[PDB]
Amino acid sequence: ERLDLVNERDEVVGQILRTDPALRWERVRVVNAFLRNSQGQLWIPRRPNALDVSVGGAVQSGETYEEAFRREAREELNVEIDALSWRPLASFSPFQTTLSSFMCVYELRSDATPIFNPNDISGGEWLTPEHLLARIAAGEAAKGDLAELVRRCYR
Repeated sequence: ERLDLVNERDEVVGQILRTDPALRWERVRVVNAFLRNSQGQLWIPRRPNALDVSVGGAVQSGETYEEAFRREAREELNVEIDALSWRPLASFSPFQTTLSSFMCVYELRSDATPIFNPNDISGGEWLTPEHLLARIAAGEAAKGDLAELVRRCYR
């Protein structure tokens, strides 16, 4: 429930409670990841009726980006990142883009559909970035940074 506070250089300068009313997302770190198969499709869950990244969540105080990634992947998708191929896709700053927080975006490789945790995900589907962006453009519900992450990370 506690998060690290970071400056413009993504350097830790303090801590804050996740539920603190003074919380500012541009002052904290999150992780986001996309699961992509050999068909070039991304597994997009519905989180729960809005489209979202395959795996995503805030980095806990004292935690590194990779550790947060491993944690969210297992709690949301029941996936062990160490059991699959993955890599840092990109890193972004909230002041250099229109993304909400400082973040590291990863890409997980797998052709298997995840045995996701139903508590936060109602279902998911393999979608091409083109079709996904089209739905967002149409007005279908989606996390605020999903479209930008897809565009910045994939062409």
